[PDB]
Amino acid sequence: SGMRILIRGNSPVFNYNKATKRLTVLGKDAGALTEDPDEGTAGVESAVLRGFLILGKEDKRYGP
Amino acid sequence: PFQSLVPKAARGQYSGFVRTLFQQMRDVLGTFDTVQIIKLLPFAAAPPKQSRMQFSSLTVNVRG
Repeated sequence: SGMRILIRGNSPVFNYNKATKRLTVLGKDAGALTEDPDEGTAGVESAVLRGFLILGKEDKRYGP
Repeated sequence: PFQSLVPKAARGQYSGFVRTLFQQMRDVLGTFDTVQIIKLLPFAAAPPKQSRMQFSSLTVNVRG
């Protein structure tokens, strides 16, 4: 069966729980993750698109 | 009415790009394209801004 890993989000093959900060792979447990001091805080995500930066949430001003 | 469709956050940046481009037609002769002018004219009506961005396509909002 061909399962999928979503580039942005959580998938059954890979689910990250922020609350407990734990990684679950195919139901089983993988471990816990700390936070890098360099971890970005502005919300800008760069590794979700080939040549684009996700600058934030929906902005209806820019259009549909 | 046309400017009601164009996205709010891009009416200026679009308009300037058209206006500047329209100026390029008045400077150099032989570039007076009727179809291009008619196509791009409605985007001019706005408080134009300035940006180096060279648009390829201008967005419009139609039924969301």
